[PDB]
Amino acid sequence: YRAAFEDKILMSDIVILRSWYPVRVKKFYNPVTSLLLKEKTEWKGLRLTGQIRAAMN
Amino acid sequence: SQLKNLKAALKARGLTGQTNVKSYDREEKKKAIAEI
Amino acid sequence: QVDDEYAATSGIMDPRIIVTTSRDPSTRLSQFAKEIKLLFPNAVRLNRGNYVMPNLVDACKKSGTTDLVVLHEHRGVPTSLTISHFPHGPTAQFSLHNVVMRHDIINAGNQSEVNPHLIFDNFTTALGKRVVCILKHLFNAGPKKDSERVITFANRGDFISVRQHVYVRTREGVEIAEVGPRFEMRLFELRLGTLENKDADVEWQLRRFIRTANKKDYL
RNA sequence: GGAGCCAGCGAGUCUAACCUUGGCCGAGAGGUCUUGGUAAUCUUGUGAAACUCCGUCGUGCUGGGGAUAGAGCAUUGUAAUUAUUGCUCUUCAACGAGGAAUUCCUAGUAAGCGCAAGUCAUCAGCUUGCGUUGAUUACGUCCCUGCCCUUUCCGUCGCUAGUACC
Ligand SMILES: [Mg+2]
Ligand SMILES: [Mg+2]
Ligand SMILES: [Mg+2]
Ligand SMILES: [Mg+2]
Repeated sequence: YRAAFEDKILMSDIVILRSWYPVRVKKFYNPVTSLLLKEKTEWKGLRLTGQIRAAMN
Repeated sequence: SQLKNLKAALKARGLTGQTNVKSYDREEKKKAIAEI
Repeated sequence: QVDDEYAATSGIMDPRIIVTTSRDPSTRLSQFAKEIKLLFPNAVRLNRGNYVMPNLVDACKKSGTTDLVVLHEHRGVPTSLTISHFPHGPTAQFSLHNVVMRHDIINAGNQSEVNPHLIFDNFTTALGKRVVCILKHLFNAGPKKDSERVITFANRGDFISVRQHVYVRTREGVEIAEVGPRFEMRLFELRLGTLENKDADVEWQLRRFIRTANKKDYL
């Protein structure tokens, strides 16, 4: 495509187009139910990204 | 030309002339305007 | 107030205009020139085959012409309109958008060429008044009160809409019929000198890469 | 196919790699070694084209037409066997002057021919500018059409004042 600029550009330069992409909120709901568990103190839900990566190495 | 056609159309609908020379529902007249 | 360049002859000497086109004009551009001649009462169309800008302006200045109109196109689509005022400018350049020629209308008929009434609207800024003064002086002065022809330049967001209408005074209202053409002309450059003088100082120019251009108004 | 052969407007490299002469290599495209120019100084006389002379061809969709397609030789990036822009060969179509209609045009004008810059709008085989060759016909009329100007000429009903009438 053809483009016009306020001033002459050099071949080494890099042109960029700014744009915005919509993002959505994840509908995840995990209530804590410690009282229903035998131990009542080791409830575990979705793990952190770091923890997951460490587990899979 | 355009002016001659325009004047003739108005005269046909009685838009031009006199009120005093001696030789309709206002909504209906509005319909006549829109057609012109 | 009328500009200094025009103040000397403002309302004194009837404007003399030459309408022309670029080299090797297309048929549509040649057509497009024709109504511009018909638009201005005192315009004469001149075939520009091989004429030279120093030669053209010098010959025109000798003949006593007031303004020179040159037209540019792109595949038979009118694109630009430049008006240069003699003997020493100013030169105003415009871009034509959504151009609608009268040849596009079937059974259109012939124009009336009386001295037309002029309508300029929404011109408030100082630059706007300059545009009014430049355009205002292309036409003949003192139109007849019963002159049946009206030319309107309506400024809407820096885009000057141009229309040509003929009216009739009826008992309860006035009914206007447009004769054409329709085109929107935007000022994008203005110089203090003839179109030939490429080095003439630029009084004003349109900045398009400034960040506020998308919302900026000038006229 | 050879030979002759002539313009103008412009553009062009600093904390860079632009216009590029000349030499060599390459069928070409292009490659390579140098060189002048920040430019009325070098590219550049931009040795442009059309155009002229001598030759081949010969009324045959033919040596007109070059659409479509195949195979190769190179440039550009980039790491793909990706595209990109050039050249070589082959392939060789519709098209034999174009209905009804329709648009424009009066002198360096219609028309043909190339060169340069893409310098805030628009433009990318498109815009603008520059230059070369250069015509036929008309330059008279309101007869038809259309648009105006003048009667600071003639009719109808008006409006103002008055007189009476039904
Ligand atoms: Mg031509
Ligand atoms: Mg052109
Ligand atoms: Mg050309
Ligand atoms: Mg004549």
